[PDB]
Amino acid sequence: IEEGKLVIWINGDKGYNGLAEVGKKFEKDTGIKVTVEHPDKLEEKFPQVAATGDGPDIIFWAHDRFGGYAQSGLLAEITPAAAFQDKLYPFTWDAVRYNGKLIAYPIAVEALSLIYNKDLLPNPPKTWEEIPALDKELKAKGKSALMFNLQEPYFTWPLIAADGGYAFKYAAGKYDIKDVGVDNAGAKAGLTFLVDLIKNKHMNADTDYSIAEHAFNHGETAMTINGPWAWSNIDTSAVNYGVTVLPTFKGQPSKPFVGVLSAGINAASPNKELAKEFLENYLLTDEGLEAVNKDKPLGAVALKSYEEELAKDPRIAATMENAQKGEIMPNIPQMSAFWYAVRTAVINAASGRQTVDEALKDAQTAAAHNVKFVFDAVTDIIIKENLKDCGLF
Amino acid sequence: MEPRAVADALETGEEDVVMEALRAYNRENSQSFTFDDAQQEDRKRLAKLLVSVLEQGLPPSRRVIWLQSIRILSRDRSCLDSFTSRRSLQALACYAGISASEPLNMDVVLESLKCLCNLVLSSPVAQALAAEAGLVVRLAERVGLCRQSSFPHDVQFFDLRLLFLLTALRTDVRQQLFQELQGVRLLTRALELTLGHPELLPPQETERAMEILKVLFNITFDSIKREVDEEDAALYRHLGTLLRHCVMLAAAGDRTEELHGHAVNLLGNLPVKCLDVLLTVNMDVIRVLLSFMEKRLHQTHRLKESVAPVLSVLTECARMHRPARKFLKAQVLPPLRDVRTRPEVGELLRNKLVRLMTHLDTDVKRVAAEFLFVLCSESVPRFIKYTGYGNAAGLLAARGLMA
Ligand SMILES: OC[C@H]1O[C@H](O[C@H]2[C@H](O)[C@@H](O)[C@@H](O)O[C@@H]2CO)[C@H](O)[C@@H](O)[C@@H]1O
Repeated sequence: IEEGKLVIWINGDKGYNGLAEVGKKFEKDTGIKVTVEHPDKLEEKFPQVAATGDGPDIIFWAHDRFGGYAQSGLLAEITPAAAFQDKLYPFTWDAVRYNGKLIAYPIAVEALSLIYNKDLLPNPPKTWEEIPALDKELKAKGKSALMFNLQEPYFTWPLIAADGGYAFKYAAGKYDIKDVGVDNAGAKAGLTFLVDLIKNKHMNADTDYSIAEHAFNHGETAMTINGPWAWSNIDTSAVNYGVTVLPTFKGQPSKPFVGVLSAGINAASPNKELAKEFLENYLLTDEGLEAVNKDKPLGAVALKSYEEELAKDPRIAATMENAQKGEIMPNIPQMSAFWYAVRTAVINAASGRQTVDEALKDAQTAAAHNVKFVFDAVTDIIIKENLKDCGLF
Repeated sequence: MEPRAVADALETGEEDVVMEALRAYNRENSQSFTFDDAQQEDRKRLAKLLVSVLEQGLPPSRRVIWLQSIRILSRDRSCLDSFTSRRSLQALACYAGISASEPLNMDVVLESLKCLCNLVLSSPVAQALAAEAGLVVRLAERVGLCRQSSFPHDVQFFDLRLLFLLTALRTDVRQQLFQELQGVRLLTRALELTLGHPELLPPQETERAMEILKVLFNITFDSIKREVDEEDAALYRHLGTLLRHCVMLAAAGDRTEELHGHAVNLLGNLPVKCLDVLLTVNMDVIRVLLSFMEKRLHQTHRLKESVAPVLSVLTECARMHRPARKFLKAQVLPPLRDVRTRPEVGELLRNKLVRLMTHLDTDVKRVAAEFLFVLCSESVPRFIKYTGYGNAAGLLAARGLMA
């Protein structure tokens, strides 16, 4: 890992080009080069390369993964002066608090919202139950009502948690490992409605992030569920869109998992002081955050002074309203195993491989024990191997 | 020819100078699969110029050359999203003759199928638009032409490859080929004609047969229910007979093992009752299946997918056919002389199969133990005698045979 440089990793759906602008300004004043990269499977790649002493100088991700990173000794302690800590909201400082120690700099609050096409759908629905009727009315013009990423549980979880589903119960001022609400009556009811949309052919089980984004941004589907990072591509497209509150399931609000984008410093980095100056004096300023927000919107930024310039944005207001009706993600190391189990459960329930009760039952056991059922059936291995044997021509 | 220069010719260039620019780029990069990140935006600009004319419609003069440039650029992840639009995928499907909506140039068809294979393989958006466009309908039909078709081997192979990619990646297309299009009957016919009873399968027929097997695996691995009718049973039995021929057949180019593996994997999806054709004493097929499995026991990282299908097939043959059960018992579990050496020690077949009974993978444990169990005629003390109690305990516990 090079010294005298700063290598930064941030997810590919974020403003990595905007972050490169902040690195240019950093090189202009100090003469230090800054490289921004967005590798695939970033949340898995960083543990494997940082545990060996490599990886980036600074790692960007939502706060939920940073506890497992800190528990493995992968993150260095950050030392923001009390004068700097007051420039950011305290609630975002909470999200990067692991064992009473600050492990990452918070950047911005994220939450899913209902994005809709004002031309195809001037009055967006307020409940999930009317979406089947709405998709019926929209199929008459070659369009559909709703499409969103069904390959990541983050996007399904708002419907799951609405009626009572939860991750780890917060009690006695702590998350307890063994209280998991993945297979209760509410999470079963939410996942069942999701599966019933797919059986009734209002949504396709194979829809991923890029398929959903492509459909909405080309005016094919009237609604999509996504976060602040997705507004730029909809701006660039010919779609006239609004960002509103998520629909209500069973008369209750959808509860999205609120994430706080955070920048962690690598323990193996020999530039822990340059990383501090870049994140405090360049990124977490009005100039640094605007450069990134101009690329892909961040949401409600942690820096007080610049959140004031964005708060009137009706899209930020809808992001916060959904954030208020949701739950701040835990950052316990068990979160990594929690997402792995719920990802398998959503896919299996949607694809019809398991029932709703089966998929959530297996996810509860794995999430309650911080274990990963790395199974894969024989027929699934054969297809994945036949696919892997196919190359380009 | 650099990407920026070739893109310049397409914009401000005469007909004869834009074709040479593409002609030279196709020569320099006909085998380019890695791309320099420096000229990334140059290639994306060139790719958007190629797609604009493709969406408008290419004149028949410059069609093979235009598609080859698109096929080369489709190998790059950065230029990928430029080619994955409805109009673009509709143009490629029309030029390939598989659009649902003019004579066909066989070179244009070949290049269009290759383009479609690249985009479908690489892009979920392309997979989604290909499902919407219903390409599988005309694809299966042309594949179903069989001896009625003078289509070249290349076109027939890339139809199957595109058929494999759609059915592997898209479950809606996979179910559409199985249910609406009756793909099992369609591909069983296509398999029957690709095989001809030659004692050696030529290289071309070997490629298409194995694609047919992999497509058949995609549409049968989780769609065939336990109880079928006699039409499906006669259909699956007939398909099983062709798989019996593959198991007994040799393939040119040292690909006989690759063909057998796909044949065995597809056998593992058929209804268990349809495996009787493997026997119609006469244990030539079982002997080949047994040594097929015996050679697969060396796989470590991919042991599961290598031995579970054939073991499951051997287990069902032994369970329903007494001469097969007894023949396999004589081959796998010969009568013991000295009962001192532990079953899980040694390099004999019985020793390799016993060690799998305590494998880490629960599928390998069940499949290996079930095999030796039925060879012991489901007798608990006979099962313990040959495999040892500690190794036998897993199966006996799962089946509630302790009491
Ligand atoms: O799907 C599970 C996934 O959810 C969250 O990931 C979000 C991320 O927070 C967003 O900023 C954006 O990148 O979308 C992601 C979902 O694809 C968790 O942060 C992540 O740990 C978890 O695996």
